[PDB]
Amino acid sequence: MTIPYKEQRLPIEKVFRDPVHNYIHVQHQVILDLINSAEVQRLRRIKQLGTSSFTFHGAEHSRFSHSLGVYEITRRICEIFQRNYSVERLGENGWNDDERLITLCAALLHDVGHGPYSHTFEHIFDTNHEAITVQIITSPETEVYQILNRVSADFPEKVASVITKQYPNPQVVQMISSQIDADRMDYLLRDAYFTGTEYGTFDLTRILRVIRPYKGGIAFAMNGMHAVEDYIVSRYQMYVQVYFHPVSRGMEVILDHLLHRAKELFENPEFDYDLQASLLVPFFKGDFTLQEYLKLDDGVLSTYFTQWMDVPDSILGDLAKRFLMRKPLKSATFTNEKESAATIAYLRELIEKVGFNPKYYTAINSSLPYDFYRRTQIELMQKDGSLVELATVSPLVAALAGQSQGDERFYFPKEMLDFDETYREFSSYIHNGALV
Ligand SMILES: [Cl-]
Ligand SMILES: [Zn+2]
Repeated sequence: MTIPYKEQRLPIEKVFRDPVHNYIHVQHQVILDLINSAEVQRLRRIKQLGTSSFTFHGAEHSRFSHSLGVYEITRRICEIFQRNYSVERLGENGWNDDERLITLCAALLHDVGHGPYSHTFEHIFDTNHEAITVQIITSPETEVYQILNRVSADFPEKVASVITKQYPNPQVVQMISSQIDADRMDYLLRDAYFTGTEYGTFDLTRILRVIRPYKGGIAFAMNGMHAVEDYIVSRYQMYVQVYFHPVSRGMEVILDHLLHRAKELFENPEFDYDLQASLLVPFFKGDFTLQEYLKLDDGVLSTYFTQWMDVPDSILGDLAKRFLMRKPLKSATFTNEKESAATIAYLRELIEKVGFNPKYYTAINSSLPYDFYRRTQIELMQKDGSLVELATVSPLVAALAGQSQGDERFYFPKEMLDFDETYREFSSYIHNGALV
């Protein structure tokens, strides 16, 4: 006729079953094609909770299922915006539905650049998922780009501009990235379910009941303050029980140390014949291609780690064992970085005498909460027209904003708390997961 690619609908609404949202609804051809693109399909083979998933049994949900979730919350929000908060009846403070497609695409593609065990992988190799996401969307060698380009020649650039917070419409940008966006709302609910963290679940329906657009972006009806508060508390709960949880952090250290060791053996003339990890080679060399990056996923790396147990290097072989047996390093807390630097260095010698290289079996670690402007880093609430920020009306949120925790952890093998005179000497400086 021809119906433009923008407006193409499915004969019948496609659906995806979901434990968090019940059903993911797909009705645009573009969205379906985006979902079926190699780039987005790759996310099925990548765990949302990287190393942290090994902390809770069964929490191996993929980044793909999270992406669909953000997409789903987003369309629920756009549907709410059109039915009762359009430009047609609110003017400048209204929502333009012509923005529906782009926000849906950005929602779904917001995490395409992640890669396996993203956070840890991101440190060892100089990669950046936010930039790769934008790269995937804007470079022609991608199925995502080819799909977007069919919407309009300038569409790939515009979708990318939403992700980088440069898109001219704030309502679109904040729906995908703010202090209370579709992205955050999804992973908090999704990670809460899979890890079984009961206190991590908040009521999404209440928040959706009060969500609203306005001139400068996205606001929430004043009366829904406590529903927003419940979201803040749930965010706090996920942070302490799941994200900054000690044993999940002990898992990141092991993976970090495993990859470090792998890279050092590779750069060394004769320390490891050939570790057979062809897909990691371009990364060890520091000369990687986009296509080479897209070939990587959790399954690919797990295969290599399993193979590294045979590698004639005690350190590498032992770390791969500890990673696959899902046993992280144990830890203890401390406040003084300089005053307790003597105690740390001392018990590091004790770890050597036993047979553990402190560079690989020890670590010092420390750590994003809600804090009003010092902007777009605040959630706003509408009274009778005007806008006020959350911490100004919520003593609870104001309390958690000023609460900053300088948590400092010291890692070591669990086997230190089990020729036995040294173990007795070591455990003497640790009482209830804290230094003495
Ligand atoms: Cl990770
Ligand atoms: Zn996300």
